[PDB]
Amino acid sequence: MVSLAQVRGALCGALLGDCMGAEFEGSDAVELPDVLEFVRLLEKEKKAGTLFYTDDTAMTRAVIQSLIAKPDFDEVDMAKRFAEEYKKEPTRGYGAGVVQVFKKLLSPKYSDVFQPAREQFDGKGSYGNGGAMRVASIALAYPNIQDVIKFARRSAQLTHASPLGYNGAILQALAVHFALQGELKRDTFLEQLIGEMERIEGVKLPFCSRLKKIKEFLASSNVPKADIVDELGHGIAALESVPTAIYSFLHCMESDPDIPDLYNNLQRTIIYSISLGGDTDTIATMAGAIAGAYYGMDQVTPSWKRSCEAIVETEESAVKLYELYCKQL
Ligand SMILES: [Mg+2]
Repeated sequence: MVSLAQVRGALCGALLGDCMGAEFEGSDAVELPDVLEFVRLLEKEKKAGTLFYTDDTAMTRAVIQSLIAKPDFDEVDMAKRFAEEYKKEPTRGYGAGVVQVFKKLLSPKYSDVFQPAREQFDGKGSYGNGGAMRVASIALAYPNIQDVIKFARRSAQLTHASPLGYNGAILQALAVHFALQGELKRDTFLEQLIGEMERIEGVKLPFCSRLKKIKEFLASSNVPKADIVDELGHGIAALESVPTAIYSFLHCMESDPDIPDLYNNLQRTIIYSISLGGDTDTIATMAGAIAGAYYGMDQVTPSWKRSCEAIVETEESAVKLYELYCKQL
């Protein structure tokens, strides 16, 4: 049985990843000393809540409020919350055309809540990671894997209608789902994900191909960050960020010689994620969600979490998601 510590851990890990990754976003190369300096300063900062969250958390909050209000999953409700959240705080960091989806949802001219997303990228749909960045809560609320898959997909399709976008969301949700189930071995976890993605996807199995590359990298020694960036990616594309977040989580189950030992696994996961550069708040928010689900609140340290905008509201929302989970059993 999943614990409240795991549900809260996952949401706080997501929040930490967003808030701490945000300042580094877009850096083609990050200097790890800069990340470690930032962490040391953060820990000494007298004022609380100085790190603002981005679109990743804004949309996460909307997902959660929808699930709490409509526990059987209501995509119409969820789309409305996405669009209303954007309208309230439009400058949180939305990109890759996604605001056109919200503007169409807000207009009276669209009645099918999936149609705006289908029109993106000249009718091909978005393959960005915005579906995946906000999906962890689906795995926290719904214990049944079939529900996780179908609701991860539908929640993602509200904005991301390309199979790369929505299958990236499914993969992220599945990573959280399997991380909740207890102590894991890396290869077994990867086979769990590969087995599901083979069926879901089946160039033909792009996520499966990246997961197999992860397995190869974990079996290798001394893997430079540059090889991870080159082969898995650090981009806004779901295919170039969801596997990278999974790799970051699995890598950080063990010590990293470049990250001081005083950091716990979850802290290491966030630091390592950010150190890969690129889309740092989304890769760290996704890796942090998985790590939080796995290690729980015990590794969410006071000095880190107090730095984040909306930490109190996040911790409270976990209790309501946990209640949903319990009702599902
Ligand atoms: Mg963001």
